[PDB]
Amino acid sequence: TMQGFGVHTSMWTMNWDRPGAERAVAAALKYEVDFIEIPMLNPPAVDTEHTRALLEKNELRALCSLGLPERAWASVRPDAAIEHLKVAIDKTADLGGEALSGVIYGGIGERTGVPPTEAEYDNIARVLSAAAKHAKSRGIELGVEAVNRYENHLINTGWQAVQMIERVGADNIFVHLDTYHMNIEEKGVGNGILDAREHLKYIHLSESDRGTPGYGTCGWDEIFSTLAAIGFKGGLAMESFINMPPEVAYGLAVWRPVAKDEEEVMGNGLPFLRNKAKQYGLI
Amino acid sequence: TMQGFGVHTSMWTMNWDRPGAERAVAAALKYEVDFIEIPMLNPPAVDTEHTRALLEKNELRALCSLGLPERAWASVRPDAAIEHLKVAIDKTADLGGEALSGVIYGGIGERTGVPPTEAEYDNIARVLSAAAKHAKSRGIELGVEAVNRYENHLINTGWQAVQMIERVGADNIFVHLDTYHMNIEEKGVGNGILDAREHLKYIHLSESDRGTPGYGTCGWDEIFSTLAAIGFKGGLAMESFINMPPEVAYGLAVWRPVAKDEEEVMGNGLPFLRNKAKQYGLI
Amino acid sequence: TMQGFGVHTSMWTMNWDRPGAERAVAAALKYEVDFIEIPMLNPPAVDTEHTRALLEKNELRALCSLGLPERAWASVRPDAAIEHLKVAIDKTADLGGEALSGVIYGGIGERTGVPPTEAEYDNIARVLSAAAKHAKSRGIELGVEAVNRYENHLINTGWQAVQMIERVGADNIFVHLDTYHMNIEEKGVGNGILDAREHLKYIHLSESDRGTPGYGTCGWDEIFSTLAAIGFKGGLAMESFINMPPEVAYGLAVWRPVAKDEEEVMGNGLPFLRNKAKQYGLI
Amino acid sequence: TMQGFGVHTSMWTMNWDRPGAERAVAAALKYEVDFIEIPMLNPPAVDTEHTRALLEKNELRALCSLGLPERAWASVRPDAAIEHLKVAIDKTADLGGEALSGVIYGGIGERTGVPPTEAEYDNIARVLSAAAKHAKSRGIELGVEAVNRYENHLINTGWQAVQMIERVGADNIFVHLDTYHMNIEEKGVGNGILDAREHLKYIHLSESDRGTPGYGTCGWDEIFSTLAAIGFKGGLAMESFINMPPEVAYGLAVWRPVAKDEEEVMGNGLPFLRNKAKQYGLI
Ligand SMILES: O=C(CO)[C@H](O)[C@H](O)[C@H](O)CO
Ligand SMILES: O=C(CO)[C@H](O)[C@H](O)[C@H](O)CO
Ligand SMILES: [Mg+2]
Ligand SMILES: [Mg+2]
Ligand SMILES: [Mg+2]
Ligand SMILES: [Mg+2]
Repeated sequence: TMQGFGVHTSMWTMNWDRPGAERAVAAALKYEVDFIEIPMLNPPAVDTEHTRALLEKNELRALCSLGLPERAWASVRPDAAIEHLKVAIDKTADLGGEALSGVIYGGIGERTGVPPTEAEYDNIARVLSAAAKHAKSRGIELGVEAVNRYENHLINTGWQAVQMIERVGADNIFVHLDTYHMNIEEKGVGNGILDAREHLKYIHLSESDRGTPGYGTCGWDEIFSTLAAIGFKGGLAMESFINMPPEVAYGLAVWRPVAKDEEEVMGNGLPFLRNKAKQYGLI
Repeated sequence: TMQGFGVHTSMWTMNWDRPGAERAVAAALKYEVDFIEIPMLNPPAVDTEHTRALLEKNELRALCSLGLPERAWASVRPDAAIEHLKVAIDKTADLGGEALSGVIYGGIGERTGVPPTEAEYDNIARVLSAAAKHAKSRGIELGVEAVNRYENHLINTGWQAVQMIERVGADNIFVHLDTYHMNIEEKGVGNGILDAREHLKYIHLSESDRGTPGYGTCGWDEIFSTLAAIGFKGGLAMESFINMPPEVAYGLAVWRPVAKDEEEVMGNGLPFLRNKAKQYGLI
Repeated sequence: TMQGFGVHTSMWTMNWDRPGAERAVAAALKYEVDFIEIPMLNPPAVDTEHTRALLEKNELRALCSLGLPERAWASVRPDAAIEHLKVAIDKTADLGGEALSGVIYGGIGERTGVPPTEAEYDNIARVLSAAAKHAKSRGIELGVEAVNRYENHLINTGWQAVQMIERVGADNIFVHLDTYHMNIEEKGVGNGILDAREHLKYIHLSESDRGTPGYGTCGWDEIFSTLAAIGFKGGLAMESFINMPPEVAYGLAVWRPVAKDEEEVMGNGLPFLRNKAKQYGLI
Repeated sequence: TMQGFGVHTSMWTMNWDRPGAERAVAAALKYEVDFIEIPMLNPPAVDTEHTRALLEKNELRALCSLGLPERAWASVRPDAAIEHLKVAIDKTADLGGEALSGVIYGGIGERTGVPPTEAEYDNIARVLSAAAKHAKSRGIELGVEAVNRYENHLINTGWQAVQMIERVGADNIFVHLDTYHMNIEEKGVGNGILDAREHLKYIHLSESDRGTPGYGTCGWDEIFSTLAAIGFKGGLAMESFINMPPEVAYGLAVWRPVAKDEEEVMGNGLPFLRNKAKQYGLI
């Protein structure tokens, strides 16, 4: 269960190869965060012992996220999804990760053009029940990230994520919210946190255009006040798509730069988020 | 403990005489609220039995509020303050009221020009302990309303109000917040609710200029999200100074109309507030 | 140039057929709006005389909007695009419409998977000049609506829209903003309006989740203040997808109801927006 | 008229005596601001030659503000008001200041207990006309600052400020707004800027609780969007009562620290404000 402030490492590498891991860890120490979120584009390619040693040497904690590739979208190909998640779960555990979170129930770009069906949710629930048991056997948790309607048609709101978690009824699955998605989906941004309050262990603090937090349209005071009010003691992870490699940015509809450079995003956005966290007593 | 929506009868009556009481109860039923807040400007003159019958006949609940007159400000004249609050407490209880709230620790217009001192707080503590015991004997609670720096120099934030309630140590004093005062005093409006969460039983939903809720500078979404997040189950009371008699309006620095008339304030503000209450699941 | 308050007819109908036209117009009368916005998604299916007659009979102005079907995306099939727009232009004029607006430059759901090319914008420019010439021949104007990154990759912000319009050189193309889209795309929502200032004649007052204005995450005070500040005088139109036009469903990604029903949205959203327009003095 | 960013010197000193002036000007230099606002509350006590040399040495511009002492309130004692303003104006000019601004029309803490009257405003107009003449003779301008109802009963909104400027008919009096006061007085904070637009040349970017800008309740996005929309090119000045000049302490009502210290307000507030100025393109 994460604690404090962290950063999504896409700001310094989307590929967790050896130089990428080193560059992300160095950045994390520079900005003095408590944890990093490691994206696993290609789980088999990850050097678990290098990463584990980096994290322990520099007293850094970690979790991992992914989205399922189309060959393994849980809604329609659940056995492939179980297989893909078991690999990702095992890499996460081996490198010292405490959790695998993100769109672990489908992939960026699912859309049937109609509302989500019961059969789609049944497959997801089966995929998630299997994956959670494999996660508990390796001592880690699983996260369900609500994402906006355009990225996935199945889980877009805090309350939909909670409804999936109750179906499965596994102890070790938590909700993962993202203010960039909440800014589109939640009927008042605080409502996402409210609906998910019993299961919220992680939140992406991302600006409305994936740019510099504080300089967009997210209602930060509402967000931080509501987190304080529910007693949120999970992970506060900054996410910006700045200096994300172009072929992974184009995939999530980044057609133009989200901010000038890392030095605007991290120099303005991290102090802003940490000050707000202090202001509302989360620290 | 109060529950649901209510209205400060300021809008129809600042003198709770017999026809004022009738008019205010009539308005309450027209807007179909759950309770009214009766300002007790002159407690001795209140006809308790008349009001009690009005409330019971019409299945309305009620509480009362005041501020201490200068001859009885608790910080400097605790014995007079005690005498004044006993009369108010007894009139509140006799008319069927469930609490006496407001600036019961001081007066509107108190200012020494320097920070509140420990001797002032000792006097207030002694007054409040005596007042709360007298209220327990009559079966009612007392509320300590945080008001802004210009109205009183002693209790301006939820955290100061909580500190006083812990000093006194009495079970039947709760915190009373006001969004108009909070908009000035709280370092992030939701922090006043957070700080007072253990003790908060009543809140005035008043716009930043005492006009029409929804049409000023208050952070309504943060306020309602935070109230829902702490699980607030007490009273939601609209306060606007529209149609307040002139001499009372001047006492509170109303130098110009806050709003066009009651049509705007209750016709626009009450639906806005009840819609927000519904939006964030307080209903 | 449209003036006052209007509604996009998805409030009341999926399709602009004869029974849909009859019901939408009757509903617009009931709420005393000044204009309706008619989706022009199947031009050869619209009974223009039946619509024109209803407009005159009921003292109702109108304009039309569309997105281009993939067979005529200007980005890539410019010649098809020009010819589709000439037809839509002609039918807009025939029924009494005063402009054709929206995503007239491409698809709702158009995505190459990479950033837009100057060749794509070269084709759009050609399409738009040709179209604006034909619109001039029928006495109507064209509007270019900026939409978010997931619905189109070419024109996402007021500033992009303005650059396109300045390239084309037509006197009769205006910018059309939508608060739902700016909520995602603009770095501070008022920046969309500021950048579009010289050309902004139409805006969709659409909530962040396409639901009821005032009950999402859009920054309405900033929006209305900035519109007042720039002297906005064009049209103010609600857009809530209670009913979803079939040809654009896939791209609009409404997978679940945006609000309880049509009466919630007009009953709560329209007073809220009229009240904000009066609050900020909008012409 | 001023340009760029400045600070009210109460950030760094209580009194504009000689060691205060040295401390304030040295602090200003570390933050690289363009100007400082010097209180002019005991005009005979200001060493103008020492201040001027400090300002020119360190390439800092300056203006002054004050509130009138009760012996010289223009409402009631216009002849004394004129004589006090003539001396304040001369000292402002002698030290290199470019305007005298603030509550030049009355007192910080002035209240009759009743609403303002024509006789009061007629006296203010007579005083300001004489003052503006004397200001023109020394080559500086005068500002009228709207302050909230508790600090003064005469000029509380931008529209009231403008009305006084037009009642006086001078050509060298501007309007001075303050977000801390607008947060209470304006019916939507942008409305204060809108109403004052033709005359607005100076604004106090002060947080709702006089603390750190960005960490209170002011609607900064609406403020900066609206300032950009009207083409604001005047001074942008912080005002945080880290130190309280004793002559106005009673009226300003700072009873508890507004923030931890000058390092917090300037280290977090100034970058927030600069970044917002950049975001909305005032630069
Ligand atoms: O906001 C919109 C959806 O992106 C646009 O208004 C559409 O262009 C419109 O519905 C077409 O009728
Ligand atoms: O905001 C203010 C009053 O509350 C003004 O800035 C004062 O005029 C200033 O503090 C006087 O130096
Ligand atoms: Mg995320
Ligand atoms: Mg109150
Ligand atoms: Mg639209
Ligand atoms: Mg000021």
